[PDB]
Amino acid sequence: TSRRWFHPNITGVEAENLLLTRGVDGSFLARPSKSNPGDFTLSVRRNGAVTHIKIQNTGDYYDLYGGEKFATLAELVQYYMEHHQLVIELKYPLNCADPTSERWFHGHLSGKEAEKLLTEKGKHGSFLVRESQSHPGDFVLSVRTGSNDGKSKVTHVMIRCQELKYDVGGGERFDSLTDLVEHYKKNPMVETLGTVLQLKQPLNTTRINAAEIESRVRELSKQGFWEEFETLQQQECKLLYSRKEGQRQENKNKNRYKNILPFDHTRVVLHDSDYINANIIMPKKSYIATQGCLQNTVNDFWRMVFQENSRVIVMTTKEVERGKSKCVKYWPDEYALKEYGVMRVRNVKESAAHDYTLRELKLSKVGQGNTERTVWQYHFRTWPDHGVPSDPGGVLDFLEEVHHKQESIMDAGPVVVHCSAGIGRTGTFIVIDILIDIIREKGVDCDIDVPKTIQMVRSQRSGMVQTEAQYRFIYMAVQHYIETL
Ligand SMILES: Nc1nc(N2CCC3(CC2)Cc2ncccc2[C@H]3N)cnc1Sc1ccnc(N)c1Cl
Repeated sequence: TSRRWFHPNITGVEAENLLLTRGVDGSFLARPSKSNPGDFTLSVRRNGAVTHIKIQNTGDYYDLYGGEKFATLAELVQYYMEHHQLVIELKYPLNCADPTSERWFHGHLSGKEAEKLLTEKGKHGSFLVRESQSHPGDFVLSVRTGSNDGKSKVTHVMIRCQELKYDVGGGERFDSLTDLVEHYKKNPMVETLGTVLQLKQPLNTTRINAAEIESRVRELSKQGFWEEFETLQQQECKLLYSRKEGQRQENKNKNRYKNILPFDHTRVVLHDSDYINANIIMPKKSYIATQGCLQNTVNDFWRMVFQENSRVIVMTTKEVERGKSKCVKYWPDEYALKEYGVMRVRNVKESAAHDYTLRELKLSKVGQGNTERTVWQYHFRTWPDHGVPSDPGGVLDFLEEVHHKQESIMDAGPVVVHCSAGIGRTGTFIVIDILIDIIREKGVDCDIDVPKTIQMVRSQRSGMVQTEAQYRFIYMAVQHYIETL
């Protein structure tokens, strides 16, 4: 679908005027808050007037004031538009023409730099659009078709801006670069002598050699970080997979947050009553991304760990933060034995480090003493209440220990990771782990692609990695890991 209802570069005044002049009753857009940076604003028109509704994100979920909690703004907007009541109606998305957040748009990039990138990083059908230095307000579409043999080339197409409309010198005049690019992706320009200018994929400029991380971070820090993140966010509209199972009446009470649900195609199905709010994550270590246990899902959590042959649990929340319950205690006190339905757990021993507690747990099925296995619970305890850690050292040291534990156990199943909703902190830990894993195996001369890896994880559980602050912290963690090798 589209995410054109998000306006990245708009003020609250510009939004009102846009809704009052170019919209009607039931029209809406979403945008950054200017008065609460890191937060967002749903701007709706009702009775010839505009209401601004605050969306908070502190790292766990998108909290809509007077509404529900959501994994993504796209899942939020799909929920309300599919009247699934906010009464205030989201009827008519008001579309953004600003190309800032398209994968293929490179703003004030030179034709020199453009041609280097396309030559080095481009393949057949790689394209980009950039501002023209020559013709202020115009753009250049550059497309590669096919490094020594001249079997490939770069064609440059001038895009004219005339009275707010865009064209390639003839044919249709479009209201936005996006319209122009979508048209010629569907109906490719052909050259006099036969060459088809296939716009097959945006040029990849996010993949870097690992050694260049410090360099890429310095570039992103002068602001490139915000551009790259909001471009990733715009791609979330491709990940609106079904979560039907999590919406069944008998499964509603098993979700910590009603509208933060596992995708059907990657959910953990419990065999031998089949449902848990948990997804398999495959990047080679694999993972289970899940929520903090509720009182009524502790039994299901242990059925999942047993079934999946999980030998390591990563908990990235306290039980209680800012006086709110994030996760029920699902482990026995040290030396104690508990039964959780058909699953029996002994807490064999706890060891405390600064940033974490390790609990050595023995898990078996009641009735069958031969089913016993050790499950190691790494409980990270120093994650801040607001934002992300100032230093990644504690998280990297933690993950290094988790990695060694997992590697030490023959045929260990996926690593269980959870926070509250199991999308923000959980996503952040899992993406750091996957990226470091690559560098650990394939060495400092390997390619990493942070947004590609996040998009791949977000295809398996909604909204994995919640904030720009987490996105920055992932880059910082990968940089620190590279700097100490
Ligand atoms: N986060 C992403 N960033 C980019 N860059 C960086 C940001 C800009 C587009 C190019 C550069 C720019 N420069 C100036 C102004 C505005 C802008 C942005 N539009 C491209 N794609 C993604 S998402 C992505 C990547 C890799 N793989 C998959 N699967 C996915 Cl979804």
